[PDB]
Amino acid sequence: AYTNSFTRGVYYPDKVFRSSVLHS
Amino acid sequence: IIAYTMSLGAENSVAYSNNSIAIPTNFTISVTTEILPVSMTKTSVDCTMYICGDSTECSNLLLQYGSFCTQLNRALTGIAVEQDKNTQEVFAQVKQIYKTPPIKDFGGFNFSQILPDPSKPSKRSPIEDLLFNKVKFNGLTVLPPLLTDEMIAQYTSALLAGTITSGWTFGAGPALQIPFPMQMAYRFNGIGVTQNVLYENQKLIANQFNSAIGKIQDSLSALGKLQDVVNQNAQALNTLVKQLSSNFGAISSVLNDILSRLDPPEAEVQIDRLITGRLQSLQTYVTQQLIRAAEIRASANLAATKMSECVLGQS
Amino acid sequence: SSALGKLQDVVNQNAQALNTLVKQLSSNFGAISSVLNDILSRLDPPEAEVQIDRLITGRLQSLQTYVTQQLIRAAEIRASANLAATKMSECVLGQSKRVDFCGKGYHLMSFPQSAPHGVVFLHVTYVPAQEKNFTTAPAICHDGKAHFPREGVFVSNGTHWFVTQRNFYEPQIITTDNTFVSGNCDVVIGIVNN
Amino acid sequence: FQTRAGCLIGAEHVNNSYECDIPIGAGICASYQTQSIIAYTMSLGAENSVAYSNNSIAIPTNFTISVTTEILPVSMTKTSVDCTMY
Amino acid sequence: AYYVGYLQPRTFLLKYNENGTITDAVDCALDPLS
Amino acid sequence: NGLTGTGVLTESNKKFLPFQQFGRDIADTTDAVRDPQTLEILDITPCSFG
Ligand SMILES: *[C@@H]1O[C@H](CO)[C@@H](O[C@@H]2O[C@H](CO)[C@@H](O)[C@H](O)[C@H]2NC(C)=O)[C@H](O)[C@H]1NC(C)=O
Ligand SMILES: *[C@@H]1O[C@H](CO)[C@@H](O[C@@H]2O[C@H](CO)[C@@H](O)[C@H](O)[C@H]2NC(C)=O)[C@H](O)[C@H]1NC(C)=O
Ligand SMILES: *[C@@H]1O[C@H](CO)[C@@H](O[C@@H]2O[C@H](CO)[C@@H](O)[C@H](O)[C@H]2NC(C)=O)[C@H](O)[C@H]1NC(C)=O
Ligand SMILES: *[C@@H]1O[C@H](CO)[C@@H](O[C@@H]2O[C@H](CO)[C@@H](O)[C@H](O)[C@H]2NC(C)=O)[C@H](O)[C@H]1NC(C)=O
Ligand SMILES: *[C@@H]1O[C@H](CO)[C@@H](O[C@@H]2O[C@H](CO)[C@@H](O)[C@H](O)[C@H]2NC(C)=O)[C@H](O)[C@H]1NC(C)=O
Ligand SMILES: *[C@@H]1O[C@H](CO)[C@@H](O[C@@H]2O[C@H](CO)[C@@H](O)[C@H](O)[C@H]2NC(C)=O)[C@H](O)[C@H]1NC(C)=O
Ligand SMILES: *[C@@H]1O[C@H](CO)[C@@H](O[C@@H]2O[C@H](CO)[C@@H](O)[C@H](O)[C@H]2NC(C)=O)[C@H](O)[C@H]1NC(C)=O
Ligand SMILES: *[C@@H]1O[C@H](CO)[C@@H](O)[C@H](O)[C@H]1NC(C)=O
Ligand SMILES: *[C@@H]1O[C@H](CO)[C@@H](O)[C@H](O)[C@H]1NC(C)=O
Ligand SMILES: *[C@@H]1O[C@H](CO)[C@@H](O)[C@H](O)[C@H]1NC(C)=O
Repeated sequence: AYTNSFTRGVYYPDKVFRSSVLHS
Repeated sequence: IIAYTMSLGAENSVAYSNNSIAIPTNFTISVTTEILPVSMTKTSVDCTMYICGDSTECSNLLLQYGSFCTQLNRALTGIAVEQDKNTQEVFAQVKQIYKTPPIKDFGGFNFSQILPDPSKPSKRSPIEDLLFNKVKFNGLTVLPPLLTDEMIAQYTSALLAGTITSGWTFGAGPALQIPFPMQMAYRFNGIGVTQNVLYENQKLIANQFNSAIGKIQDSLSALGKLQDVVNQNAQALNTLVKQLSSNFGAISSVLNDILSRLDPPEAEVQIDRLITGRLQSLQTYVTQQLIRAAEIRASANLAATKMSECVLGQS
Repeated sequence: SSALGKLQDVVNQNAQALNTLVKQLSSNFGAISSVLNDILSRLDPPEAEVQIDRLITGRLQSLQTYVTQQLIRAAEIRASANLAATKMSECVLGQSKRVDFCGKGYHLMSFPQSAPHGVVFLHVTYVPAQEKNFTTAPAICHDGKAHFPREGVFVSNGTHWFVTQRNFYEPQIITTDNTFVSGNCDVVIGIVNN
Repeated sequence: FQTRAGCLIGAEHVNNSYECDIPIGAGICASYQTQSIIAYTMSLGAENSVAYSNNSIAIPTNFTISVTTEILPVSMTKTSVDCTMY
Repeated sequence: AYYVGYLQPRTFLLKYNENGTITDAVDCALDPLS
Repeated sequence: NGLTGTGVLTESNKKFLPFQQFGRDIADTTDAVRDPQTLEILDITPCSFG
């Protein structure tokens, strides 16, 4: 079988805190 | 989603003939806004601290370029001195600081939403309060304006009290009081209406003014012009800072790691590339600020002419 | 004889830029000297072709900076001359009604004078002086009719009622030659009996 | 003396208010008057109080003829460079 | 029951909370809107 | 522990997640750190200049 993720597999690219900031 | 050929407007034939005329039997009183920028933020960059920045191997190398950094500081200082003259020319158009009398008997006309609010530290008006709720680094600094905006609100309220109390006489000499209904009747003559049309319709005309003034706050609570200005500047200042993390074709973009991983003969070559890139960025920034300030000056000049000709007189 | 800072300012800005242009002919920009006769008559065309390029790049940069700032300064002189051309048309060959365009007061006339790189306008205006207060009314009621002044204001010296023109005090007896009639005297607010 | 524009040393702060002389910022100017150098808040202008009422008028009885100047730049100097010779 | 995805070099736009956690994201190569 | 800088250090009132070492601003400059030994957040403000 195969299935569809929707919005899955997002990890914090590294340390360094951060707040409201649409960071790219 | 649709794609169409745009229409230019509704169409209509006028009922023209060689002996026909159309005469109006009534009128409306309109009030409309116009918004104009008069100044930008005053910023100053230290050329040496943006380029080199702390290091000392950089300063002696940059000393070899002549007066490139003195020119840029002169250019930015001229811009900052022009921003205060913009504001002086728009707002300080009045000799005295005029006050309205404690009564408000203005013939049925009601100016309360645009006269100053005594219960405030800033003493702004209701509409000036609506308008004000809608709009350290690597050598970068922001200077404050010479006039506070308390002072600007105090100039505007005096211009308002001059007009409501003396009509247009304070713009040509000493303020000469006249009752507001009679000043309104002088102005009806200036547009070619006979002045009993005002006195026989005073209440209706005052009600229409009052409703049109009431609609402006609702239409407010637009200012994209001023906003545009404000932004165009923050975004150009963000690019100058982001340009400091680029190597421009050196090994790295941080003046220590280049300097603690090579010996002088070898490092001077990379530091000169870094210097060249960082000086090009600053020249781009200053040239665009010069072009953008001449556009703000042409706008403050239009504002000064409007304040003279539409507020201190009838056009 | 005892103020021309605009003209001075212009005449100066240009000299300060022309001096900065020449003072750049004595910077190395990262070369062994500032003289081509020291780099030339001291090296081979194969090597001198490197130290000379460092000077060429710097001098080109400086010349092009000079030429940009002159375009930006000329665009500003152009707008000033465009305003001077409009003032010569509207204040010298006419009488202007625009407020504060040809002086401060009521414009009567203007005279031009030439200056080193510009023009001086001498504006002659009328300024009213020495005001008195009177009491006013919008209309006069008489025989059940309401009368309005043809071109003035109704004023009262305390006991009598006259008509003046609005900018200069010159009272006249109210007659049917300087007033007109419209309506009856119960819709205007402020009518007086006379 | 502490200002919204920084720290000022060598001028005394007074309570009067004059016309601006040397602009410091945020409403503060300096002058050489009281001497030495002083600080304060500039003056917008005099204070005129119109005796407005619902039936009062002021009318002038005289006039003055005044004449003022206005100075405007029209040109600047025409310069040429020779790229190659420079 | 288990799944296996694979990872590729993409460019994303992460929205950071005020505590510093990632609450939403945008994959910038899905469609024209993104 | 690697972050080299200059400035005034001050007691913070932000809350990192318990694996984050330092915080960054928009335009990407270090403005907070966590002390490795005591594990408290400290703001980093530049040195008075002008
Ligand atoms: C001229 O226009 C005004 C509207 O601005 C008319 O006055 C309105 O008349 C309607 C109907 O009688 C009333 O319901 C409104 O309250 C009136 N408005 C105001 C502000 O009073 C007026 O009737 C029109 N015609 C004439 C001849 O005056
Ligand atoms: C001038 O207009 C304002 C409206 O913008 C009047 O203030 C409002 O008056 C109504 C009743 O007439 C009240 O319900 C509102 O609460 C008032 N708003 C305020 C006080 O902010 C004001 O009364 C008018 N002036 C005069 C002299 O009538
Ligand atoms: C017009 O009449 C008014 C009313 O008295 C005069 O204004 C007053 O003048 C006195 C003396 O200068 C002041 O103390 C008052 O404060 C003024 N305002 C008032 C009473 O409201 C004014 O001087 C008269 N104008 C002329 C030109 O004679
Ligand atoms: C208002 O002006 C009239 C002028 O018409 C004054 O009345 C005249 O005053 C002169 C000189 O005092 C007398 O000879 C006349 O007999 C007066 N009457 C008329 C009809 O001319 C009047 O005194 C002035 N009032 C004030 C308060 O100055
Ligand atoms: C202006 O003149 C008219 C007519 O002479 C006055 O009207 C009279 O006023 C009295 C007192 O109020 C009444 O008894 C009469 O019946 C009115 N007659 C008419 C035809 O209206 C009017 O009062 C005068 N105005 C003033 C302020 O004195
Ligand atoms: C109008 O103002 C002028 C001044 O501009 C007055 O004329 C002056 O009168 C005084 C006293 O008589 C003389 O000392 C001056 O020499 C006069 N000036 C000039 C330029 O001649 C004139 O009297 C005023 N008129 C009125 C009616 O008050
Ligand atoms: C690192 O080591 C130090 C001691 O070398 C630990 O310090 C103690 O900190 C706790 C706080 O939770 C205090 O209650 C103790 O009294 C401290 N001990 C001393 C001798 O001062 C520290 O906790 C260690 N780091 C970590 C993350 O645990
Ligand atoms: C002017 O105001 C007074 C109050 O002192 C009032 O009695 C009078 O009716 C008003 N007149 C006009 C024309 O507004
Ligand atoms: C200026 O006036 C204020 C009034 O609040 C007073 O407290 C202050 O001492 C005065 N300053 C000087 C220098 O006298
Ligand atoms: C975490 O975020 C929530 C909502 O954004 C906030 O209410 C809370 O104060 C934050 N801090 C915590 C839970 O420690």
